[PDB]
Amino acid sequence: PPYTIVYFPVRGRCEAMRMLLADQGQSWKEEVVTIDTWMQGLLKPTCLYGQLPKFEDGDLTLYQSNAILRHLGRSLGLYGKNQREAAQMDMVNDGVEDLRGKYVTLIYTNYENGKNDYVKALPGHLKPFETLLSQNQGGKAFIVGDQISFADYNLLDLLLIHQVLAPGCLDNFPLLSAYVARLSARPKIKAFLSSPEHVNRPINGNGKQ
Amino acid sequence: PPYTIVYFPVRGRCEAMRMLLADQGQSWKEEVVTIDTWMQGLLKPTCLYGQLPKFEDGDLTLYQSNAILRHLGRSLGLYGKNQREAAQMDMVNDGVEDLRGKYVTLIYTNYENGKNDYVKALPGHLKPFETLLSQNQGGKAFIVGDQISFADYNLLDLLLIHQVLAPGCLDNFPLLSAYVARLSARPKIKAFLSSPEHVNRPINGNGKQ
Ligand SMILES: N[C@@H](CCC(=O)N[C@@H](CS)C(=O)NCC(=O)O)C(=O)O
Ligand SMILES: N[C@@H](CCC(=O)N[C@@H](CS)C(=O)NCC(=O)O)C(=O)O
Repeated sequence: PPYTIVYFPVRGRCEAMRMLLADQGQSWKEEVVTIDTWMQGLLKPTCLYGQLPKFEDGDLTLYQSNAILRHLGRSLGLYGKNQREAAQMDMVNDGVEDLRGKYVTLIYTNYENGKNDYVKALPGHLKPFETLLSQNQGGKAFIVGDQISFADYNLLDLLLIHQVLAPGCLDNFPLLSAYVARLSARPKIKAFLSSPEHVNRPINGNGKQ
Repeated sequence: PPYTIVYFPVRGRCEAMRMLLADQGQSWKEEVVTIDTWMQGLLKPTCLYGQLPKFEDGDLTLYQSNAILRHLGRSLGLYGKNQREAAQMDMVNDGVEDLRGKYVTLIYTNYENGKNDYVKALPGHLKPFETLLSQNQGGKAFIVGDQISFADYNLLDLLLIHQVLAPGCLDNFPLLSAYVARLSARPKIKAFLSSPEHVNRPINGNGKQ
């Protein structure tokens, strides 16, 4: 520590880690970069891969949302109890990112004539996560263990942004519906979810959702 | 162990993992799925996310080329020396993953038209890996630290695969070039890159490169 997130005023990718850092009682500092600020062309050239978020934790400066999500998982110990769980979780996040990536192209590239297509295909993508749950205490626990992990925050987020995009999507997946109901009811998360910092934040930075 | 890979008959997202198994003196089984067996509709319904590679280590059945590299990375212990390194390691890999994704889509979706652009913006995407090296021990060690990691096998593949798509691309990046020479000279590596098993294997499915 201390924790500082650097990124455009949007939930985008950072909302997951914000939820993790909050669930785990940590306090971080937000450092907004508006598109206007970004266009100045001074900060971007410092960014390792020319993008954001840029996360700092003490003398350690990271990049890549997932690299960050995993570092938080190793540090706050939300990355499993054995090399086996670490695999299951990683197999889950890698899947989440895969889907989210599509969600990004849809919203920032072909939203108008793309949404109908993606909304129909969506179901096939959520089924695995439902299956994963069926195969663990009957979806009464978490995505991988009996404990929360970096992967759980990420999945909870993706499902939350998909409740905006394709309303009712999880109706046919009774476990994922439970999953979201519980995780969101977690005291610290519910606190965050009603937070003005989060409620006054555009899911994506172009006005489409 | 034992190690068993289930993939199509191409390098693609599996060459770097096979390549790590070689360096670590390990032996694995390659159950090769020809396209026909895939189109017949045999495995797909069983596979977590449809797609392959599928991997089995003992009784652990993994999925996702990156959840695998990380697994082999933790098991064989080549995931850095401490946390700061592990995180720095992920940021390098996820970086690799991105440039790789762009590779794929140009290949299976636009080789003809797009190759013209890919090659010209490529340098902007190689820079960071030239940067990371210069910072880390004058670029005389690996991408992160002085101990080889899973991240190095992915980045080596990516670089090799890019020399074919556009010779001399690494000519303006001394360090990265040398990183390829050094990592290629490694006893098991050289052998693997010399082995017909690897050679006769086509880089991508649609024989484009
Ligand atoms: N693989 C990176 C990609 C992050 C990303 O998409 N960054 C975008 C914002 S959502 C960005 O920085 N855009 C600014 C730019 O490219 O100029 C990650 O997942 O962290
Ligand atoms: N997200 C997976 C992607 C796996 C993948 O894209 N596999 C390709 C071959 S390179 C495939 O053909 N999958 C079968 C299909 O599309 O049905 C990973 O990280 O490795």
